[PDB]
Amino acid sequence: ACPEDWGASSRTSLCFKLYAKGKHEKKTWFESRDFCRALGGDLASINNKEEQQTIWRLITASGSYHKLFWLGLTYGSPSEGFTWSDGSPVSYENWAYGEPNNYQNVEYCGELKGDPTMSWNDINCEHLNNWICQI
Ligand SMILES: OC[C@H]1O[C@H](O)[C@@H](O)[C@@H](O)[C@@H]1O
Ligand SMILES: [Ca+2]
Repeated sequence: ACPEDWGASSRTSLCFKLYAKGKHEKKTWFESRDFCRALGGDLASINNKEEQQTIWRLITASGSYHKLFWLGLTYGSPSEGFTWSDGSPVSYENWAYGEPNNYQNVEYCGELKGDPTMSWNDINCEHLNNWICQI
């Protein structure tokens, strides 16, 4: 069962929470990771298409679209490439077309574009974004 406001009560329920913030309260990737970890969780990993649908439905209920959210995507070693901060394997992927492109060699964190495509992009880790936690 999920904590109240994070999802449903069944044993198979997965728990996510959107953090949409104004520009003075958006966070870098590391700040967002630390925020979710302080609650006992982490930035959201999206391990399969079922979790993608869960998050998309939360976005539809939010009223807003087109917002950029940090996910738990962070580059590891050159041989690893992208990893999830929660340690789970990056098996499922939904990178946007041409991504990750490491544009200008300075993009080591991953963001979700909260549109129907639900696509991922690598971007500068020091950008201030909204974020999604999991527990
Ligand atoms: O702003 C940086 C951002 O610009 C464009 O959208 C693309 O090149 C992306 O791959 C890149 O991450
Ligand atoms: Ca990119």
